[PDB]
Amino acid sequence: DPMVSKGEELFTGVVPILVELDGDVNGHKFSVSGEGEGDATYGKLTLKFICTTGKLPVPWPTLVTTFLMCFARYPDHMKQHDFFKSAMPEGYVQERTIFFKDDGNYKTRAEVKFEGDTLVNRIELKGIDFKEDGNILGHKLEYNYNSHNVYIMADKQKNGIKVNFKIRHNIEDGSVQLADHYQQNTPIGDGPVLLPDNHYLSYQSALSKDPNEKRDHMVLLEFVTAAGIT
Repeated sequence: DPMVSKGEELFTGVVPILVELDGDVNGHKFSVSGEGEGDATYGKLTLKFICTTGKLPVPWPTLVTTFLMCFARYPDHMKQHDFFKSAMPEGYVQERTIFFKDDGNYKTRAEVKFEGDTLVNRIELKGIDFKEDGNILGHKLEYNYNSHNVYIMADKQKNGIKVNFKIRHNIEDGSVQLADHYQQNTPIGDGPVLLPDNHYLSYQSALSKDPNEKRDHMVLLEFVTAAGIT
């Protein structure tokens, strides 16, 4: 299928990644840069993020979903359903509202696209209505991350997809902070894309620290596989 081929040739081996985030949460401004690489054959991403502005005013875990679905591994039988690679190289927009239960919300806009050989994710994040001593501004979330599925449906009126899911962030007392994610993606180009049957992406994420890094940062290892079509 030459449409499938185009995504294949773009993603074949290891692809370098650059992420840039400008953020404002309740007027706490911050920027983050990330670098690493992805190998969509294995659904594997390795990234390190750095707050270039000093202290990150929110927990690193609350930014993981914001900081590359084009690196998911689609099983061979599901390649007709891979919207994300289909939109490349021109790319797609990914927009979210993320509602932290009993606290504020993030609103994000990203563009994901190639800049030469490099796969880039440029993000603007605005958070509003946060509690200054709540879980997020009060830094009460554990530095870890649970596995979740992400359910994808076509958004056919918009030549795009719609994605809905819940993340449960562990809080230091043992409870959980729900982050309800609403998401929409649309192609940046005027070219055609693959519109998928309902399916999901299974995410595993592992957070660590670079023992030689003094700045405020996060090392993220993520495995992403599509499923849910036999």
